[PDB]
Amino acid sequence: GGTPALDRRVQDVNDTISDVKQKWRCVVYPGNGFVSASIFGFQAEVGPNNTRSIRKFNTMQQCIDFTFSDVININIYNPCVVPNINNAECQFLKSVL
Amino acid sequence: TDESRDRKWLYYNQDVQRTRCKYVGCTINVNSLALKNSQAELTSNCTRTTSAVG
Amino acid sequence: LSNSDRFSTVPVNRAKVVQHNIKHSFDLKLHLISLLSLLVIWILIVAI
Amino acid sequence: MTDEQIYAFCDANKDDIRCKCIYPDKSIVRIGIDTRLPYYCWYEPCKRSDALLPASLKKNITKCNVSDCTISLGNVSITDSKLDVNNVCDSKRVATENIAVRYLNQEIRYPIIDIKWLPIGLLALAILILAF
Amino acid sequence: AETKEFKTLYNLFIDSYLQKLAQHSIPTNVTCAIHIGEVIGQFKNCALRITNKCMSNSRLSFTLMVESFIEVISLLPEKDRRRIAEEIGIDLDDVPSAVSKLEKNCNAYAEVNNIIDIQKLDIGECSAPPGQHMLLQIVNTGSAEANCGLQTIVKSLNKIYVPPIIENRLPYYDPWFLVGVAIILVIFTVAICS
Amino acid sequence: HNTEDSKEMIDYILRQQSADFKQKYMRCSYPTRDKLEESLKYAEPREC
Repeated sequence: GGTPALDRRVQDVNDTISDVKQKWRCVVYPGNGFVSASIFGFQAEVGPNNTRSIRKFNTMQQCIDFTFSDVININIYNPCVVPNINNAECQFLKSVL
Repeated sequence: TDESRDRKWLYYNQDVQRTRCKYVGCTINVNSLALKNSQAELTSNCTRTTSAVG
Repeated sequence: LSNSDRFSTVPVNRAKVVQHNIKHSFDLKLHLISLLSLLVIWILIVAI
Repeated sequence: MTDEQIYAFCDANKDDIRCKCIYPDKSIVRIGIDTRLPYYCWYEPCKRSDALLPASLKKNITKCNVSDCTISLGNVSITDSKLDVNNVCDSKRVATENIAVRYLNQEIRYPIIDIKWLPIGLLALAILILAF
Repeated sequence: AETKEFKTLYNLFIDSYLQKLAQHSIPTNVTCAIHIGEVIGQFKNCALRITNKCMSNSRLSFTLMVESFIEVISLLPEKDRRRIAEEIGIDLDDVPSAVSKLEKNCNAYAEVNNIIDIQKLDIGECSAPPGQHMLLQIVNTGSAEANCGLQTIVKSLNKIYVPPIIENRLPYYDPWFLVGVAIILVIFTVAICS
Repeated sequence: HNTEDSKEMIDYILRQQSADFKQKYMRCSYPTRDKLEESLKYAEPREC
């Protein structure tokens, strides 16, 4: 009986996060393929002048690979905060979340 | 800043500052516990951590 | 984390723990006791 | 290492992943502020094991999403029972009816009569001379 | 004695509700407390479990409570599950994410804070199969109305009949009478043979 | 004493001090720009 055996030596990101909105969730972006998203925004990449530009994935496979690998998302782009534009990107992020 | 502690051991400035402080903690207090062939277990894991328990 | 050291990162085979607790434990010898009691009864009733 | 050494080292190398949430971009800080969630509670380099953090960052991360729930029992008296006060206020789920078995390193007592019986037992044998 | 918990309908409901609360746990600034003046337990295998959850969102609390209750009565017979449903005040055909009669009845505890104050508590008889214990829970939540729903559902599930384990072992008292009679009758048969 | 006049007198006395006294004993009351930025990065008072 009892609880199932656990291997803590392998780390799960979903174990620590208790809020569904904080977990990164790859979603379909009508503007360009697919892009990672969360309450903090979309995962971004370094620009030429240290700018924030959201990554674009042609297929769900690439989003699944990049989001859940061992790499760390240093760059975060939030359309509702960083530009403060509050354009359709902000509404899209709100609807996804 | 404990109720069990006697206030003669604190200065008056410490005594007046004892009741006006905020404790965002997670505590268990039992005044008395008489165990007769029992196995009590008072655990309080309270800040959000990994759900799975080894 | 006041009980962090009592939990093991590696999985625990609790079945093996119980098997070892039973292997290395006192053995009430009911078979030997019953055989000796039967022998005592037979000797005290029939042999004597 | 001390906090001043931490600051000097991280100013020497400001792009190192090891020190990225001690000196994060203003973008991350203001995203955290505008979400009502401090950045050091969710930003991945802070969660990193090898990341170096000063005293202030540590004592502010230690208050990340901490709840305030208390249990105040009185005079408890239980006999032949089990008391399980959980006071659990997080996503972690207590393992109910999880039998915690340890290694019973039992030490088997042996049927050795106190050897002070050795003289008296001899006396027992001696009384056969009464039957001769 | 480390014994297993004897699973029972209300215990399953409480544990499922607690798991759902934990998996939707959200930080809150409200103080939730349990204060019991006296706890008295004098019967064996009467396990006591004081779990202190509290979720400020009481609407989601009733949603999860109704969901857990529905999943619990998914194994009962149809007539019994339905009649217990109207007894509690929950309708299966209604979505759990809807206000039911039970929630409306228990909204009368919205003004009071989310504290559970018991002046004195005593655990009654707990008849359980050997190797298992009867476990009683005192669960707090982030609203007194969610608590209202909790105890009313717990009482309704307690209203069912579960066959009890009957103890056939006789009370034990030191039997010197038997050995005395044996010695006397041994003397009697010695005299008879002689 | 914990009155208004007592607090004003305390502030007056502590602000009529020399540079050496403020540098040696009153570093908490006069934080540097770096500490001000660090406190702006946080939400609790700097003194915490």
